[PDB]
Amino acid sequence: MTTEAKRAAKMEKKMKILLGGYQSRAMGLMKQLNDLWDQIEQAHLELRTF
Amino acid sequence: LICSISNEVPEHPCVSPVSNHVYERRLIEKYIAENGTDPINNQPLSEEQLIDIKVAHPIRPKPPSATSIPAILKALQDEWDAVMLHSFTLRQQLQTTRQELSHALYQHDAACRVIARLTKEVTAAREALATL
Amino acid sequence: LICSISNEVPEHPCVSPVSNHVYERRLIEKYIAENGTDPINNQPLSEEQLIDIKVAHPIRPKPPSATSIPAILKALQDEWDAVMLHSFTLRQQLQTTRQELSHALYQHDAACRVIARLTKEVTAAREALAT
Amino acid sequence: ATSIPAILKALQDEWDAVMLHSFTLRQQLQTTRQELSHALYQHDAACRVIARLTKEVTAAREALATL
Amino acid sequence: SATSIPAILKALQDEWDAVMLHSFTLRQQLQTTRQELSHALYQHDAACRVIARLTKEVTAAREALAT
Amino acid sequence: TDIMRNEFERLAARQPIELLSMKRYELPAPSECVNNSMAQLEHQAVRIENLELMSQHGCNAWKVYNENLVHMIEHAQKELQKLRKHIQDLNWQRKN
Repeated sequence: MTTEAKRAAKMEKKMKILLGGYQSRAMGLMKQLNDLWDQIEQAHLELRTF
Repeated sequence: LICSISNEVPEHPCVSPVSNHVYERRLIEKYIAENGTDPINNQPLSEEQLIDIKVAHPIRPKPPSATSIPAILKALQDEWDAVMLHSFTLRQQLQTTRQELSHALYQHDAACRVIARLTKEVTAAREALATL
Repeated sequence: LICSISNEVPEHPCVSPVSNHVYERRLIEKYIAENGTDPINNQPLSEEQLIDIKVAHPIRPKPPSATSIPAILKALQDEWDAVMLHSFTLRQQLQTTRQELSHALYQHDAACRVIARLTKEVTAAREALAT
Repeated sequence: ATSIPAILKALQDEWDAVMLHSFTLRQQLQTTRQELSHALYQHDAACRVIARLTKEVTAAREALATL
Repeated sequence: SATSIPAILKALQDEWDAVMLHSFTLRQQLQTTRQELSHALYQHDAACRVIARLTKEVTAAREALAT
Repeated sequence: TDIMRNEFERLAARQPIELLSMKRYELPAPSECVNNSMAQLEHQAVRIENLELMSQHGCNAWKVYNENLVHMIEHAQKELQKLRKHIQDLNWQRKN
């Protein structure tokens, strides 16, 4: 628990510093994709309307 | 993300329905006009057989993340399937230690009967010689 | 890039040859066994008819706080919460839509009868000016 | 029965239905919205028929009345 | 079983909680069986040094008996 | 049209209550606990080995999956345009 979790916290905080930035980067992209998928349907719906 | 024919980032991806692989429309179109075939598997393919990449339909998706329920379930497989191999490292190493312990305790049990006889014989030789 | 059933980002996408649409293999395999036809186009489709499309192991990195503990407890719990509360909310969205459609049609009819009633009214009033 | 590996297999099998249910529920959701949209548009379109018709009918009255 | 689903959450929690200890208990036992094996190897090689001195006391006795 | 899964899922959503998970590992207490200790050790090992793979594994993939999400996004907005162009044409036609 001491040896491993100290390594884990070091591995985590080293990853977190590099990857919390890349998480934020990823999250935004995901959100954008989701939004787009939402506009896609309204345009398909309106296409089939018109 | 890539086109398999050129190696560029395709600006109009169209997926074929004979060898499942994302090709760039302008590149694959010329490949079909050369000969009606799929470049990878060399199976027959026409331009109408090729299909552009699309939004699914009406169900909204979200990007592939650690939260997502299916990605979280495939994660717990990795956890257990790795821990199952961790058990083999200790089951296999236990079968060597107990096998060396079995031969060690047998050599101990075969030897200590000879220590008991020499402690008898060397003291019996001292009991015999000192009396004379 | 997504699946056309669940709204996933598929790990092993497979395309059907009757209707060019990418589904995640597990979800399309389940539909064919339930009723052997394509979900979107309602065309005849079997498990052998499907064509797998290379994905080269879709990127899903394992979080920094990844252990057997959160993966068993916190992550797996959230996944069956998110499956449960979505499909229940999705079942709520179906019925509403149906009702809406019905009432829309109902309202629409009433206006048609007004127009038909006023189409006889107007032209005969204009005709009377001509006479 | 109370082991472990098949519990995850069972968790997959029940989710497999969850996805199949959400699909058929969404199809009818959007397919009904097309009827809703086409109706509301055509309703207010057919509504403008009346606005036009009413004012012409009205013009026929004062015309004939004053004549 | 028909089993309530909120309970199946706590089962999977308990089963991972159990397997974590069933993996732990099997590793500390491997370390102590190897540790107690190493204590036997010291006694094994220490005993065969003690036999060499006991053979000398027998060899010294066989010389004195001859005289 | 699902098995037992649908009964507990619909009941969980209707009642508005999520099934309780293992609230045990985090708290614990010093001075049964020989097992709980050995479970902790193994857990930590797994995390640390896993964490180490994840940083390096994560570092390698920390951005390789982000690139995939940009290829996925741009495809949706191309369809937004294709739909935009058809409908506009239709409207123009009607107007004319």
